[PDB]
Amino acid sequence: TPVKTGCLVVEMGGRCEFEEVKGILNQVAHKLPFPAKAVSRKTLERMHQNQRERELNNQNPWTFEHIATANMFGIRKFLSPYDLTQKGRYWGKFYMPKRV
Amino acid sequence: KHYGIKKMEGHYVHAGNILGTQRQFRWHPGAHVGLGRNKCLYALEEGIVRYTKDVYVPNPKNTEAVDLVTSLPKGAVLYKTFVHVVPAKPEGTFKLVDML
Amino acid sequence: ERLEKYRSFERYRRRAEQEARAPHWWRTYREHFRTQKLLERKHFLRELRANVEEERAARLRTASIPLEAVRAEWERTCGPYHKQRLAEYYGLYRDLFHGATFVPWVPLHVAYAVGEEDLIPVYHGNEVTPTEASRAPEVTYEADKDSLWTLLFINLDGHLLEPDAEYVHWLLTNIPSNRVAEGQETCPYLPPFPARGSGFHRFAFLLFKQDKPINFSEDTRPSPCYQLAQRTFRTFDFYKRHQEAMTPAGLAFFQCRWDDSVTHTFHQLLDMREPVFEFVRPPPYHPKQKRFPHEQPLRYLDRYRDSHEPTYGIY
Amino acid sequence: KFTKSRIPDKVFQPKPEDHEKYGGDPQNPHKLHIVTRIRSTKRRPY
Amino acid sequence: LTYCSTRKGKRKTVKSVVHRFLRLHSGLWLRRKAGYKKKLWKKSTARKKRLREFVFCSKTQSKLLDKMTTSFWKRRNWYAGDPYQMYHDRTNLRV
Amino acid sequence: KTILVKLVSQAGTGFSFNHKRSRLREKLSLLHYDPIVNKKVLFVEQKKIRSL
RNA sequence: AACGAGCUUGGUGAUAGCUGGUUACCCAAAAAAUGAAUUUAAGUUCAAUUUUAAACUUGCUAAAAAAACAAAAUCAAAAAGUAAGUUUAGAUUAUAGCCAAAAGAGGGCUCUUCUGGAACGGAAAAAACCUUUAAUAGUGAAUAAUUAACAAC
RNA sequence: UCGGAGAAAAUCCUCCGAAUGAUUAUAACCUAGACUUACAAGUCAAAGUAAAAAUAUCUUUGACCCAGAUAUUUUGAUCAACGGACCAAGUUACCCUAGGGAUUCCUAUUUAAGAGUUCAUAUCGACAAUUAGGGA
Ligand SMILES: [Mg+2]
Ligand SMILES: [Mg+2]
Ligand SMILES: [Mg+2]
Ligand SMILES: [Mg+2]
Ligand SMILES: [Mg+2]
Ligand SMILES: [Mg+2]
Ligand SMILES: [Mg+2]
Ligand SMILES: [Mg+2]
Ligand SMILES: [Mg+2]
Ligand SMILES: [Mg+2]
Ligand SMILES: [Mg+2]
Ligand SMILES: [Mg+2]
Repeated sequence: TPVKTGCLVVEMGGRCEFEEVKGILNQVAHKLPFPAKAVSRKTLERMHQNQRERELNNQNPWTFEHIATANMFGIRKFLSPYDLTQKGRYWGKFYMPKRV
Repeated sequence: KHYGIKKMEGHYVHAGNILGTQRQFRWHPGAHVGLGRNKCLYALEEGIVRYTKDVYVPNPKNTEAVDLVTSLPKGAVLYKTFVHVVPAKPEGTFKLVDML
Repeated sequence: ERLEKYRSFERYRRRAEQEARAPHWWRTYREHFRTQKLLERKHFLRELRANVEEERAARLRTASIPLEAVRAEWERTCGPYHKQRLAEYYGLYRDLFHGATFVPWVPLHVAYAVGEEDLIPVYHGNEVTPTEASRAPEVTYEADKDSLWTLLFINLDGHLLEPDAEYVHWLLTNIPSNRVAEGQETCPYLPPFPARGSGFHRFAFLLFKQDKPINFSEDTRPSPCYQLAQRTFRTFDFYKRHQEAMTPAGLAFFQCRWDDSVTHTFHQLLDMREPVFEFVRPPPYHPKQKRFPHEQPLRYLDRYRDSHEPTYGIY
Repeated sequence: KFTKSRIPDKVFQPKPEDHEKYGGDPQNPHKLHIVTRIRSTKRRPY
Repeated sequence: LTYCSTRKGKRKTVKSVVHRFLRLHSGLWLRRKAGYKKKLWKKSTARKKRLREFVFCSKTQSKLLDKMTTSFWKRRNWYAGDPYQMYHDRTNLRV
Repeated sequence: KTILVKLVSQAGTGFSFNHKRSRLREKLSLLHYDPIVNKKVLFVEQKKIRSL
């Protein structure tokens, strides 16, 4: 079964706190073929919020998207057609969270 | 083989030029355009080629086309693509041959 | 599935043809290429319906109609409009008035008398031989008292030197009411003279309402006049000079070919050699020659030769 | 496949701050360009 | 072919060319269509008509046939009643 | 199988043309155009040419 | 004195689509290793390229709508930046590529498509990555790329 | 060798057929302009003329030479190695010449259901994790 970065492999619910289900889900995640993590509703929300916050408050004038789209530096000679959509976040089958 | 459009829309086409070759009726004969046995499209006049859509009405004699046409919903009619050559010159001119 | 399906071929055809007329986003072939009368009308109908004899003939499919009665009634009701279609179809309004269109309203009638027994009528688009048009035609158009008129007869495409211009045949001016003999003969009557092999020429009769009598001294022509340089005449500019008092109301036109009488006209009175024309089609297209016409028959050489006779050069 | 590229039009729509930075009026635009080559066309598409 | 013959020291014509092709003096070569006499019972009428025609040769084919024949076959022949009298010359040829 | 047969004009001309006939069927006879007579005449089978 | 068939002379300068070699200077241009047929794949002929000369006229980049498709190339009005192009005459060689980066298909290779490269500078040494319009003399100058980077509450 | 279909313009990629017959209203000659194409071969066709008083309808292949059959017109290939030598198989370790070549279970970490009387990690250890190293 293929799986893409960002997918939720398995879901749990009930009258339990995240802390209760933290350990087992993290253990189960560790043994999954790809990197994975255990996230509650709040944590995934916080995860997206931090990503959007990073983009807004970025102090670097230059960004991968602008350079790639405008062909600045003649850069698209060295880039794949898919890179324009990804915007540098995704390389091969790997996801780089720190990349804005 | 090499089936396709020999002459595109907007081209000057002489009397006998072949416009398109087709295994199936991808295009249909229009005005001043004839049909070959192999279903190829050739001009019948010197002019400019045009491709235009128009409603299709079949010969009454053929049963299958009439039945499909009648079975169409009352709301609308089916369409097809037709090929046209717009004659670019007059049939002839009158000139003074002799004075008596 | 909700909509019904055409159960007959005709329903689709009628839908299709109406569909074709409507304009569409996609490119298509067409782009490139009073109350009292109503009440009286109804009353007559009811009487016709009541008539048993009418029913019996209809069910016996032996009934008939009088054409003459319909024609006269058609003239009163919508003959002006149908006549307008023919004038536009024949190009009269574009060649005469530079695109201006006038509905004919006076039921103009013209006929060329053949001997005395019968007279050839001149309807719209009719065919009359030049021999039949040798003498001037009788004109009755039901003017009514007063309301002076001017009758103008011209061949639109008969000019031999200038394409736009046309040749006057006869012009009657200050025509008072019905009587036409009381008109000043500015232009004497000339027989039609369409050149041989020049196709069909369209000749039209133009009737203009005259508010007040105006002397057309400029348009007067010596009688008889046999000069084509003086018969040249433009309707469009002429109507501009008299548009204040001239408004067209009548039409009648016919098509005529060349004829033996035309030979008489060109020689006897016009006193010139008759012009003869022939329809010439353009030379056939042949691609530019190749020094090596690879994969071409022996006929290839004949396509680009001019003379069919041998030549020997130095020999 | 390396192919000719079509730039989105937004790139060539300037911002008010850009005019201040480069000191060019959006009205009364300049007439003639001064263009110099500062890189090589070797290793660039034909 | 033979460029220098033992007896005369001359070029020799390839007679198989002379037996299949006609040279017009202008420089063109004529030929028949291969198979025009073969299995006519299964060929379409239009196909048979195409086969019956006399056809010209290309520039390279003409160049080869020129090499394979000697000058004698390239001369002017004044045959009385020649049926190719008109086709030994080119008319209105701009190129 | 099928055989190729030579149909001969019966108008007295030597004109003939080859047609294909199924060996089980009777000898073929056709109306065909004779160029030497410029008319449509009967062509009657005269000989078998080959077996198709 | 090396016989699956002796030795010598002659035929004989046997033949060899195979290996090897093929002798002064200067200037200019330059393919590509693609498609087709072949007892053809160690070769050849044709196309295609390239080239010399000549003739006379539009070519290259771009290219709206609009069609053709399904709901980035083909076609190419006007323009603009620019100087090539078409045709005739003559002619060989070539017809095994290599590596990098993209898109696919067979499943790291093996193929097909598209782009680039062949430093005397740089990446240590370095055909293929990056900087680099030719060729010069000078004990001048401004620059390009440029293997480096700054453990946990 | 060729044709049909998918991948989709690649493939030792995956399928179906053809070396056809049937059907007949019998389907001429002549001739612009084009397709396809190294060459060869293969397609479509206005106009004109002529027969008749709607085309043939289904939907393919073999050149040249050379032999036939006729009263001019026709016919000859599993030439299938399908651009086709008119007609020729094995074997060589006795060999020769010209060249081109080559010469899955471990082991270490992470995880820990179960084994271990009781007790996960004294000793081991399923399901898995490691850009972790090794062996027609
Ligand atoms: Mg010895
Ligand atoms: Mg030798
Ligand atoms: Mg070889
Ligand atoms: Mg062979
Ligand atoms: Mg242009
Ligand atoms: Mg450094
Ligand atoms: Mg050919
Ligand atoms: Mg015809
Ligand atoms: Mg072979
Ligand atoms: Mg072969
Ligand atoms: Mg082939
Ligand atoms: Mg032994």
